[PDB]
Amino acid sequence: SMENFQKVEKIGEGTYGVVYKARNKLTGEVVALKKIRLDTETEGVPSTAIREISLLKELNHPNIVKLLDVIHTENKLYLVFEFLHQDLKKFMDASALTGIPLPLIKSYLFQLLQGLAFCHSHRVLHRDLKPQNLLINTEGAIKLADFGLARAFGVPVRTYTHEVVTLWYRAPEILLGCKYYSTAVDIWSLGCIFAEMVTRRALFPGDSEIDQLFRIFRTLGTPDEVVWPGVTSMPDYKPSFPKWARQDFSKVVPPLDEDGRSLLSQMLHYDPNKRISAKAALAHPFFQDVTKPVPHL
Amino acid sequence: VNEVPDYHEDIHTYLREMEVKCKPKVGYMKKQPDITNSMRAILVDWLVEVGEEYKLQNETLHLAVNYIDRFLSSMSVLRGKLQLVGTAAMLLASKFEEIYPPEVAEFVYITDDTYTKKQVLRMEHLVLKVLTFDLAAPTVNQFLTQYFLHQQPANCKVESLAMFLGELSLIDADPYLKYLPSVIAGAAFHLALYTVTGQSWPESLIRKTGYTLESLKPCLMDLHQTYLKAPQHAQQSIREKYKNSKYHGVSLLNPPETLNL
Ligand SMILES: N#CCNS(=O)(=O)c1ccc(Nc2ncc(Br)c(Nc3cccc(F)c3C(N)=O)n2)cc1
Repeated sequence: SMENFQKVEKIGEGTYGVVYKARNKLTGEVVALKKIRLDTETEGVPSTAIREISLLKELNHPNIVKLLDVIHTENKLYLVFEFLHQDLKKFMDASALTGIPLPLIKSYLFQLLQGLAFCHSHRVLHRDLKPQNLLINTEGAIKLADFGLARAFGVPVRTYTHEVVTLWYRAPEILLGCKYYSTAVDIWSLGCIFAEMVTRRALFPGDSEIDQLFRIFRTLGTPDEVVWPGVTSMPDYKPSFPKWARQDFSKVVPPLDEDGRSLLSQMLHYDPNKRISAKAALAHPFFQDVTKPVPHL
Repeated sequence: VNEVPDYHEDIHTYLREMEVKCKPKVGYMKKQPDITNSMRAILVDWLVEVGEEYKLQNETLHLAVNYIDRFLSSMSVLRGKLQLVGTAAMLLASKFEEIYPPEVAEFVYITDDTYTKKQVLRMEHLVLKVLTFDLAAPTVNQFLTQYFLHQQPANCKVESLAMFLGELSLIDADPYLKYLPSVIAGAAFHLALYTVTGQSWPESLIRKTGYTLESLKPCLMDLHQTYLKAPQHAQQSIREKYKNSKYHGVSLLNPPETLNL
């Protein structure tokens, strides 16, 4: 089927492989590709692509990118997705001066929570939530993308890969080297993005693991046994960590209302056992007046 | 919360659906000209040896067996190539489930250079095409790990013996292809519970799954016969694997003479 496509341009590079904007010559459908130069005398089909395809064939949801076809030749591999108009990071950059209106931020967060709740209800961890992987269209919708780092988990989870999350959106339990990690990490990511949507700048733009930890501490206070039981026993925990006091969120996220501050506090909770679930977050009072405004690229 | 409860139910329900779609054809071995159930049992025993050799997860072995069964349901394969299939599947599951999957060279090595790296990669390609990339299949292990949470005070021996029986069910295509993974998991759990503690399939699991002891009875009978005949079975790698203290050596426990069902 791969002679049936006109490459229009290169969009960017994702978790793995190159992404092109292309058009179907027979149906006119505009789609996005994902090209993976496979190889021979190598490891073959990468695990990222395997996981992405296998999991996206199961995840049919309005707020999750629809995978239309997989064109599987012996030399290369092509994934075909619905084409979305923009990613969240360019939209933030274009809005770094005017800002995203509160109704639009609320609608985007609501949709993201719906998608993540679907993913978690289908035993899938995304593990790479960030603005580059959040795509928007001209009709006000937003979708989760690029499950290359995603993986299907099981009931009581076992030890998974540790070197998994974009640094700025990595949950504290990962930075501290906890043995078991779960849905909570994804929630954490959205939290950061939520803040990054209001302030229009990264909440915890760390340049190293320790810097990320220290920024999280300076913003939310250095965790102890009270707020997070067991923190002192984790492998990468140090009692020599500086003890910062918790900042009132009224200073962390100024433009946010009382309900929004409550939701953000529940999303950035230290104890993953305590952190709000996406399903529970959908019922927060913050979303009682939810709408679906238009972004206007 | 590491036993994620807020989405707990949904996941189970979803698996109960998915296990129906990934089911291979029950009588596919009857349509295969060159292979038999015994050859498949030898392949699965070798896969157990491989998983223990590279210290792979049990879920990986279960996924590999599921892939092999689903592939052989629609593709006729000669015996001289059977291992290749069983290799590629074991590779794919390793890429899907394992953090550090063994590299292709190691899989070629464990075949004793029976096949080439090119052959293994091309068989991986073919298996992916045949299975339409539906590799996230529910396993007996995935249901066992959920059934374990309903234990009145948990027992290491019960868990190890249930996992042992679940792995044993993989060897014999006849008759264990008749039963769904959830049913096999329930039967193994009840058998281990009755063997160690004498307790029965708990009410909480009846409410959760909808399976009753009467419904599990046929799988219980088949699995009990398999458990009783295990020492005499031609394939023994699972018993050797479960001799170790890692599974508390539950393989050498005395099975009950009757189930009083
Ligand atoms: N210039 C500029 C900066 N990029 S952008 O904001 O203009 C813009 C980015 C993406 C799209 N469309 C689109 N539709 C479906 C998919 Br699938 C998809 N994939 C990706 C594309 C690029 C990078 C990625 F990481 C992915 C990914 N995560 O897979 N992209 C449109 C505009």
